[PDB]
Amino acid sequence: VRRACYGVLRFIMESGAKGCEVVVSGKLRGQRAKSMKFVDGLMIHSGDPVNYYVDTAVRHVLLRQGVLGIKVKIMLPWDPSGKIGPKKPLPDHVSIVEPKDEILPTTPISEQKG
Amino acid sequence: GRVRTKTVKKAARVIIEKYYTRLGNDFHTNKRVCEEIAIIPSKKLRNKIAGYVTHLMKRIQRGPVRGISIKLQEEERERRDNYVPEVSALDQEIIEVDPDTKEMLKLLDFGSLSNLQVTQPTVGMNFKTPRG
Amino acid sequence: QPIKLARVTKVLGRTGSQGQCTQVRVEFMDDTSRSIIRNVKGPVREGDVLTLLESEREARRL
Amino acid sequence: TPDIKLFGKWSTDDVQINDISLQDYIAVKEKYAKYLPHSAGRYAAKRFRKAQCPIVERLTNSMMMHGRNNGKKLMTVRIVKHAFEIIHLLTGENPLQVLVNAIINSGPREDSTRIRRQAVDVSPLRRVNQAIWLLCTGAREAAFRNIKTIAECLADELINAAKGSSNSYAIKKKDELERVAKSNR
RNA sequence: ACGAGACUCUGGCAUGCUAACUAGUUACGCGACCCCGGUCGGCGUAACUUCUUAGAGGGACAAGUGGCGUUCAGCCACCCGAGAUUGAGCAAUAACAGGUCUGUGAUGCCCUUAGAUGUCCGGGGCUGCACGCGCGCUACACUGACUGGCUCAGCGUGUGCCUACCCUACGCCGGCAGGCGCGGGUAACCCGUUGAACCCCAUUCGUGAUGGGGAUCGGGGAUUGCAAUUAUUCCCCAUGAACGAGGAAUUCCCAGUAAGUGCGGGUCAUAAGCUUGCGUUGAUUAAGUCCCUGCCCUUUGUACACACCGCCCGU
RNA sequence: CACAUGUUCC
Repeated sequence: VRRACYGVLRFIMESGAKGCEVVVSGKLRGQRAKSMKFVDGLMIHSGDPVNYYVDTAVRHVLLRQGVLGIKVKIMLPWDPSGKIGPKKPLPDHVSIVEPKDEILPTTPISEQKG
Repeated sequence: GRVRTKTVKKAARVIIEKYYTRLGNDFHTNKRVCEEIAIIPSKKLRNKIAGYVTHLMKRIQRGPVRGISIKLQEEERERRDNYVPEVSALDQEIIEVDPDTKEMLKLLDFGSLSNLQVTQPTVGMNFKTPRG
Repeated sequence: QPIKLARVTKVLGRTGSQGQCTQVRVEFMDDTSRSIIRNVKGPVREGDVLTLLESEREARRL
Repeated sequence: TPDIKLFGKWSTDDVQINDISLQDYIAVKEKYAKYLPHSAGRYAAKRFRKAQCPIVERLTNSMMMHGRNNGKKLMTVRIVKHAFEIIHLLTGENPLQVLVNAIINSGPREDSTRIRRQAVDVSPLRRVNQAIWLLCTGAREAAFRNIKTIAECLADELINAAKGSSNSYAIKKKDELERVAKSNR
């Protein structure tokens, strides 16, 4: 249960994820029910962006001793094209363009042509 | 309760440290500037970011600000920090010398000088603070 | 014992156990020189006069 | 008439405000004139937006009491408008002047409070709050289970309050509260 | 790095933009009626987007001034202004033996599995009543009850793949519940211009357990269903009880807010005192404090750690 | 001015 949970945590970083919250609930090693929690990277919880930045999937696995819960939560990366993730930028990120390298004039000159 | 956070303030300094000439003083002026020189996602933030810029402009015209990298003030600070007066703070004709530090030079090499006149000793040792 | 016109001229702070009283530096329209401190109930404004049924009771500064 | 106002048929002018302690908290003349004792509202939002309200509208704002009659300003104005003539047909003078001596004479000066009680002075706005209140619940029992209607009891008390004749509820509760404060003063 | 913020939907202002024979207006032209004018959801027409509706945008930022503040973060005040805090949603780290195996073809494990704790059919019970408790409703009257008149809304839903079961106008019959015949609505169309109450005006009662109250209970009549007796509901008549402002105690709340007043949704064959929303009437009070109740930082004390609901001493 | 006590398999 430890080895396999990294097997999906690394599979997205080779695929280019922004962050993930994987939590394996249910009983592990005994009668008591516990919860695994391997969080990493950027991952938000609040706001309207949770609908289109994070895709949530929850599943159950059938075994002989109990039913374990898995929440495979991934935070989608951003792309202005919109083919890997949402088109809309973050609500807090401020994309400021750099100033263009213009050299200030000291001489009054004309460029009439035609 | 209207206190701005980092994204209102860390961004507004990037508006100033890179675009100083492209702004003015009025809010709606550089509100209409900051929409094209910065991709702000929302409208309410667009009024938020520029609102701190005009308030800091009310400071830059009035004095120097710490977290600001403006090309025109530092060159003004440059010319006062490469400053050299035509006379030095060392080229003095009357070098008043204490009677005891007169004695230290007589044993050294430069003992007899020209522009060094000697003062009078202070009477009575009274130099430290009364305790209490 | 006189009814006196005591003009509230500035507020100090809210007092009492539940914060139901406020203490004011009150001044007298009847003579400008003497002025005392005295608790007031209800919402207080600036520059209003009060009606003291007694004039010799002074409140302590918290 | 764009120059003067008539409160139904009652004149705006000739109401001298006796007490100088409350005249900054009685909005009744030349800046505060309305034909009705009814506006859209809006007076009860700010801290001191209660100071410039017309006093006759304030009493109707305090009359709609005890459940069933809350949210029924349409009829309490029908009570005081009837009650204003009752004052006039007993006095002959301005009935609104009787209200001026009513709120002046029914506001307690000193008031004990939980501090052991310390008797302390009150605000003029607190004083106009209580003076308008103690009569407003006093007539609330005078018409309660009685042939005397609510229009008369509203008119009967401030008549008995403008002279301080001590047969109204508001006068009795003012001097007892000034005296039980005088105990721990 | 998360949470807070930002963000979303809604609320308010833009006679500017885009257009509406299933939205409205403005005219013009008749019809009707009164003395050219007046009125009409009577009837057509071309111009319009004011109202209709919703699309884009635009609008508020502590922006401007004045105090105050390191003159920084900011706060108080004014003016211009439709706004100088609309409301909710979302909402972390860690945690509880919180609850649900009665939501499941989500399930480990256990009991049962034909004379079945599986399944269906009949009927009963879950409504049962010495008693205590919780959320409620209508009341205790004259600011009222009762009877005429007048007049105002805003949220929704409606013909079901099964499904055989809809929302309803109109025309009659009957005091009513209700019933019969036609027509339209799969809906901005028909219902519906949703003629709501409260209300307002004017009677009548007159401090009386009274014309306040409608509990109990008898008699008759209709709907739904195969079936209503333990009265499914519903109307009519008669019965008219407790209750006279609620002790000790305690709940909720600060702006269209409390409360009053109704209207839709859900459950629904029959069906709202509940609940979820809507509009309508419209405040008193307050712009404060840690007193209480708790809560968050910092120091400090700790013999506590299932953690003060702890621990522990002597007879 | 008064305000004592504790039930604990987990």
